[PDB]
Amino acid sequence: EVQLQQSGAELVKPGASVKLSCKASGYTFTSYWMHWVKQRPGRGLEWIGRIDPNGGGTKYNEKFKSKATLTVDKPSSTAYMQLSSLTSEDSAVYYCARMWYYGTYYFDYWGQGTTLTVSSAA
Amino acid sequence: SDKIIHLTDDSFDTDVLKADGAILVDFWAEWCGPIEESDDRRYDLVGPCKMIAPILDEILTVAKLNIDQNPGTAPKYGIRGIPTLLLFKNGEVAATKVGALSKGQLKEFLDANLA
Amino acid sequence: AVVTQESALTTSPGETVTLTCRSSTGAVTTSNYANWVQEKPDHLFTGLIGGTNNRAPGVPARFSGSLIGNKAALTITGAQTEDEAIYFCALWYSNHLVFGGGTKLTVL
Repeated sequence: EVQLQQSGAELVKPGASVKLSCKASGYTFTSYWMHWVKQRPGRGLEWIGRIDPNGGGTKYNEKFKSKATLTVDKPSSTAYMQLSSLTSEDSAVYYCARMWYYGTYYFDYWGQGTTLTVSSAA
Repeated sequence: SDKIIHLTDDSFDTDVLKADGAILVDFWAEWCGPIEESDDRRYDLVGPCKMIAPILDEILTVAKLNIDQNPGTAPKYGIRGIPTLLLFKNGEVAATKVGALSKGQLKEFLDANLA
Repeated sequence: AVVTQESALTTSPGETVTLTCRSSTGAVTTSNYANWVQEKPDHLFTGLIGGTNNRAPGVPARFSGSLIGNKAALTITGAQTEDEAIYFCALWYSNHLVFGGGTKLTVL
């Protein structure tokens, strides 16, 4: 029943910004953390940050502190992540994972991902 | 173990609130970890249970509550999940610490708050 | 820090394989809270282990977490054909997560 569905395949210009969503359903949104990961071909995975939807507390990777901005919306249960000053390096499938933090730290439910392509208008 | 002060709902203003300097509150319930709202998703298996409190106390005072036998205390402070370490400084709250941690990390949290 | 894993291992149905997860800083401890994500074909991610040994709800019991020497591990006792997937790990340092390169497990 627990499901994480993110926005569709985007196409954005370099220098602009983009907001990727992550609808959470089948559970209480404010009872679980919500990470964000970056998957590029031949690079594996890369942690961007996490967010506690209760209070809006955030922690970031040092590489992604000026890049990402994690926020939440409790009514719609939608987690967010705003990538700013987009480059060709930001072209990646971004997922949103769920984490149980109570007593221990483990992942469980992941999303299908959202293919972002930073292409310039010729 | 002998430094642990078991509390009640009405005995919260006497024990922890009015005190000398620093006072902590380990919100355990023997389901070490598990959440509140939907008491449907919880876990008794896990083994990170941290009884480390009988050790860092020996290294201020720390109290101890159980929300299955005291469902009046936790709702007042908006404790949406356990174990939450609420720090009572001068009958108020300085900082909170959610999601269990080792002895080296519980020192990191305290030592950035007492002195 | 740089988390390291094996590039690719090979096993068969019924066999017992063991993956590892080294850390460059030193040894992997209980403080690192070793995680283990699984990536089945067509980008199907799901968390198996976390906090060195604690499984997620619904995860098969054969996936067990331990600490063999100076690295975290993931032992699959009785490997199934569906287990054919890339097993990443993830260690915590100062409240920041570091993923590894991943281990392409191939089941014959």
